[PDB]
Amino acid sequence: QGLMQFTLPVRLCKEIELFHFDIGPFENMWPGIFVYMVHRSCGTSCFELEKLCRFIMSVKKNYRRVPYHNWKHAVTVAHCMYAILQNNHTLFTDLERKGLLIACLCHDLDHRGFSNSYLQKFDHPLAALYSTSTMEQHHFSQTVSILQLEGHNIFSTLSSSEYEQVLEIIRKAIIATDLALYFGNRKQLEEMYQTGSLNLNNQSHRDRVIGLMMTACDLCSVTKLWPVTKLTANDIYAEFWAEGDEMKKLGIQPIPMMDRDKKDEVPQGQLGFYNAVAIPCYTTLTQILPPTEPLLKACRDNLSQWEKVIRGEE
Ligand SMILES: Cc1ncc(C)n2nc(CCc3nc(N4CC[C@H](C(F)F)C4)nn3C)nc12
Ligand SMILES: [Mg+2]
Ligand SMILES: [Zn+2]
Repeated sequence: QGLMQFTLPVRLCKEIELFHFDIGPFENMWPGIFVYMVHRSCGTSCFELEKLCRFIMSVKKNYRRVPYHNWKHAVTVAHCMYAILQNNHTLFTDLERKGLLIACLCHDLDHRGFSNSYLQKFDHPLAALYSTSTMEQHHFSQTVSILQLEGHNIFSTLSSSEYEQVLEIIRKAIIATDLALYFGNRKQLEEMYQTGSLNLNNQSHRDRVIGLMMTACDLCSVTKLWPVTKLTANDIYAEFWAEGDEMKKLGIQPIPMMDRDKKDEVPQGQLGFYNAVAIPCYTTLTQILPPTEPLLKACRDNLSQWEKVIRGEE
């Protein structure tokens, strides 16, 4: 068992270390890619291989066949986390390394392709059970479910309190993927960085830094090669526009983001998004973790590609 290191073909073995890596269209290799990432950022010791394989496959089963919030997104977001963890070797604890790749794999579990807002206006049962971060509290809830299935406790070797710390890291990490919470979280971090109050030994500071990392991994489609960025945007809008249709079915005008009638304004919508969300996100993250700069650089390159689309040059 212990002498069994997962290895990847040469092009993957090299490119998986880069922020901009695309996990590819071969579904059946994504589990191997994830285990490869856990082994290298954590050790072959972190998890019993049989248990982790059974956990990876139960997680996969519990993502749905929606255009964007799907199993490929889960593995994409984990690979970004893996790049961050490997470019900041010594800044993170053994538990953080363990908890965060799992958090990323699990962070959109059982997503239905609809925003918290649509669940609230539809009056979905999840919206009574969880008034804020509706889907994100569901995602953590599903994570705990899969962990408690026979033969799925990958954290079995942890002490009662180490186990509690790691489930607490996953919960806070998954909650942070609620983009409503990101704005405030980044503002606080900007201020603490600049007044020089930012302290990585302050647990509530680390928490904030991990939440910014989670937003960064979650938005990582904007840090890819242009053709990956552009084709992921089509999946993103395919969800948003179905939500827009469902909003109209309830007798509600959707926000412009979700109206397929406003297809032509996508380039301008992306600009706003890169300016309002992505750039500030990767800027503040680069300030706090200097070696994540390639994400900011790749983000600025894609903003510049959407500007070209608007100018009729693409
Ligand atoms: C790439 C990416 N990654 C992650 C996330 C969550 N998002 N969210 C978006 C949507 C961005 C957006 N599009 C619009 N539209 C376009 C047409 C409308 C116009 F007519 F008004 C307004 N507004 N905004 C804000 N892109 C991404
Ligand atoms: Mg989500
Ligand atoms: Zn996500």
